[PDB]
Amino acid sequence: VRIKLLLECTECKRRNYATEKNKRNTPNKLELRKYCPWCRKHTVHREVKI
Amino acid sequence: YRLKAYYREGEKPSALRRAGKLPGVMYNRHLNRKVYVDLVEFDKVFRQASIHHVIVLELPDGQSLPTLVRQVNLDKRRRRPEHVDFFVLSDEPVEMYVPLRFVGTPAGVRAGGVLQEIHRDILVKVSPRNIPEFIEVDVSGLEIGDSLHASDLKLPPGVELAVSPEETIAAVVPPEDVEKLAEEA
Amino acid sequence: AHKKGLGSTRNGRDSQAKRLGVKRYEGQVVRAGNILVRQRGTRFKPGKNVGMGRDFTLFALVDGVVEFQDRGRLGRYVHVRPLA
Amino acid sequence: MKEGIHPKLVPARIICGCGNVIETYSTKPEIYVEV
Amino acid sequence: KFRVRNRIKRTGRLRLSVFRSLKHIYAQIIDDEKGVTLVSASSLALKLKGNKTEVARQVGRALAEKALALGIKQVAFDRGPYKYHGRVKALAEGAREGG
Amino acid sequence: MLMPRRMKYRKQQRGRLKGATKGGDYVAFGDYGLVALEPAWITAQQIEAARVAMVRHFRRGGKIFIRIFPDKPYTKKPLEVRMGKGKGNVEGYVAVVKPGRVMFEVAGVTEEQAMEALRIAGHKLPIKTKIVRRDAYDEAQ
Amino acid sequence: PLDVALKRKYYEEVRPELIRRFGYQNVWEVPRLEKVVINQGLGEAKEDARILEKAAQELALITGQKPAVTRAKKSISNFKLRKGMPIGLRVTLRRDRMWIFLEKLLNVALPRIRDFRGLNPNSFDGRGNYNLGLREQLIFPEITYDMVDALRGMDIAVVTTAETDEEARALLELLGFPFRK
RNA sequence: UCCCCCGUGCCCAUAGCGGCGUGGAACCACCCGUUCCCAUUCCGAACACGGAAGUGAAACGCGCCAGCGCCGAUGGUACUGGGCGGGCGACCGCCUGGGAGAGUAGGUCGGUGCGGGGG
RNA sequence: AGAGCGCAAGGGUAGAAGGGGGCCUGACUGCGAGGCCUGCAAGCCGAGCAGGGGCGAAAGCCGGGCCUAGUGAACCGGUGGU
RNA sequence: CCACCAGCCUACCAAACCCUGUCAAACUCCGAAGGGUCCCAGGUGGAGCCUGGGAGUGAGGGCGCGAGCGAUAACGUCCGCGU
Repeated sequence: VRIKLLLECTECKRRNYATEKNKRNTPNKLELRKYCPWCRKHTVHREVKI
Repeated sequence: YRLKAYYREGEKPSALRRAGKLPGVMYNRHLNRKVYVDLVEFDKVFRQASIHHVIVLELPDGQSLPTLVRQVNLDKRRRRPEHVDFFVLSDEPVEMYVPLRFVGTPAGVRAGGVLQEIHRDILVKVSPRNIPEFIEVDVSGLEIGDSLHASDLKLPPGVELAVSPEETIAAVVPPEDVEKLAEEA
Repeated sequence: AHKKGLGSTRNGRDSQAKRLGVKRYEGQVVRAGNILVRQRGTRFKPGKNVGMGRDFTLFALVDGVVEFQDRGRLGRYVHVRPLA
Repeated sequence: MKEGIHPKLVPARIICGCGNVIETYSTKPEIYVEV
Repeated sequence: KFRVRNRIKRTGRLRLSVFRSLKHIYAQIIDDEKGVTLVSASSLALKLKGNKTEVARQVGRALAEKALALGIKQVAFDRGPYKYHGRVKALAEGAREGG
Repeated sequence: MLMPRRMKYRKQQRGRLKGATKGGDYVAFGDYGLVALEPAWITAQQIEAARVAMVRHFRRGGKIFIRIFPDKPYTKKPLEVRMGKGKGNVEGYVAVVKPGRVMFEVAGVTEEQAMEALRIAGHKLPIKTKIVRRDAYDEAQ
Repeated sequence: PLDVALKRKYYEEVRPELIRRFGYQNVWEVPRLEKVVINQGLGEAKEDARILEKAAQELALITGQKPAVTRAKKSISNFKLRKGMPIGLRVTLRRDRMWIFLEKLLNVALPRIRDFRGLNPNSFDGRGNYNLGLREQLIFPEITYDMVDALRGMDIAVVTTAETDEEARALLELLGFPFRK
């Protein structure tokens, strides 16, 4: 449910994608998790948009 | 006492039964042949037996041997024996059920009360050299609510025990009347 | 006729029975990626080129034939052995 | 005992009410009581 | 009490079944399945030395050659209460490549 | 009568009742006994009816035991309804009894006493029974 | 080694009396001392943070060590606190440490207890153990009025290699435990 | 070839309990020191790193006992393919093959291969 | 092994799935051998492969959760990119 | 009937345990008959497999035993194997 909602992280250094979920209710300030983009190896990743 | 015996061959019981012979097995330590007897005198004699008295089976083989009973499977339906087991005797300390004859008319008894027939037949380890017949059980001084058990019973000099001994062999219980029509409530 | 107060229920609800069981046994060739045991708890523990997944399901890793085993103080075993 | 933030050791006495002079080795330096 | 079969997390492939106890170090390398062993090397149970840690060193490397005689290349140090203080013989230089 | 006050299932399906007593034709209790002849339920209403007729006839009498126990839920649908729409109701709390089962036994009575008593008591139940002594029953536990 | 008064005496005095009267022809079966744990679990840690455990640590501060806040186990509605993390203050003493523990204990601690009638004799476990509580925390030497709140008793636990009553009892009488009578 | 032990594994309790007897000469174990490696929500207990004197109780290895515990024949029966009557049903019977647990007899505290050391 | 293993129960588990800490982020990317299942459609399982990443002395595990419930084809359109 | 705290007694209630028997679709230590499926074997039959055009069929009913439901009523309905 929206409270857990749905959000998507994106790499820095222009765009890139990967799909995830949140939990605003739970102490979830902001997210900057570490993943891998289509282009190149594992790098950064920032959370943004619905 | 005396009873006939005959060796079983391996013919299906169904016939042996339907005729008049009562099928069964006998054994000792390792021996385990199959046999059969005849209902009527078998029934009549077993009444004066069970695992309380010793039996003798004479056999048209040149050998006549005595046994004690054990495990009697029945028909359920229509209620009657349809098979017997007979353990061949020895002289080495064996365990089975000696009868306890109730003796004594105390306060539980007389003043109402009914004896609690728990263990007439009790598990004891007696050398088959000795034969405990009718172990007396003292009721001579017991009242309702109480009981009798353990080593309180008669322990003949040639008989050893091995049950608990805690196990209540008997007790006295309260009677009933129209007072349970009050309970009916 | 007269039909006074009756009632209802709450139990007209059943779980869609999902086909569960063991598919391949000793004597059958199973070659790489063939499910052969459907189960919920460990009714059949894996082993020799046998496999388990995200739901306790045994399958084939090799092109080998199944066989069984019993190890009491451990569990029930399946071992799918191939050829030398 | 090991660690580091452990409350430490060091000797302590006993200047009891009788004049007793006991030699102890606990936590606080100035131990003295009754008998 | 350290079972868990750490040996199951060693059933991966090829074993080195050992145990340490007061005076002797039982560094053995074992071919499994049939449980047919192969390469042993011990403290003074091999008649070498008396300090387990030094022995270890020397022993592992002695053991190295033993392994390297019977076409042996890699296994896995077997113990549940291992803790792994290396004993940097750690049967790593000691044949196996190890670590 | 008697039953659980809270068991496991209000309702349970009728079942099939063929025979073999399942177990219970010897004694270890009474000195005379009453044993069934047909595979039916015996209603606790009838059960207590027997218990009554019994202790009733012989007053001040000793102790009687019931080897059986009425623990079967009967499903009785409401009167004047229609088919389906549900089931019965936890009525008719009874027991599963097949031929050759010792329903109930007396001890401390008299000969003819136990006779006439168990005679009537059995004459009550929805069947017919056997009045038995105690001798062969010995052993089997 | 940490030679205290009752240690040196145990070394010497214990062998004569124990071996002579009890008879122990075994140099190492001879069931002597063992683990002595101190435990002060309350239940008032419904909360009050570890400002309430700060008291609990002051306790270990007196034995010369630092403790572990062991705790509860279950959901208790009656006196609050569920799950299982309140106050079950505990520390483990052995060899030369429990030596100083009992040292200060029977040296100076025990006499000012107010109902110091006689060290309770009826608290025997029967397997070389001895369990008892107490009414005041300050009965021990080091701690004086400058810290006390109200009341905070202690459940002393002392296991022994012993297995029977007599041996551990007279062990307490050869390491100074003045019973009732 | 084999004896005793250590490392080890296989059978899945007839391998387990308990009571008991025995071994430390190489071992094993307690033990020993807590400086060093190292760790404990607290403990040198635990894991340790360094090891002389001792010990064989506890740890365990081997032995004797069944009291507990595990196994359980052999007779018979339950129920049952398949075939066939009898009863209003509720239900009962027969042949042909298939064949339990219940329990009685009795069984059993072990079976065993790879590697290592001493003799 | 009657504890617990989120929630219902089943099955299962202390040779861990339970509970404690440390580094992390494989609720990974491009593919998927071959099987479950089956009227279609949808659902179920996963070896291995290659890119790189985390922990592990290592042997090695990782494509979310012990599993079975927590779901909606398509048509329409929003939004960022190619 | 006392307190440092305990005693004691019963044709009372009852946790648990031992024994006496005992019950169960959603209980299960044991566990058949049986069905299932692979392997080798026989079995020539309007067997079988494979692709391809044409269908119709989807109220069914009785008896048979095995279960539900009904009341262990119904020429009642509900499923399964069997006709």
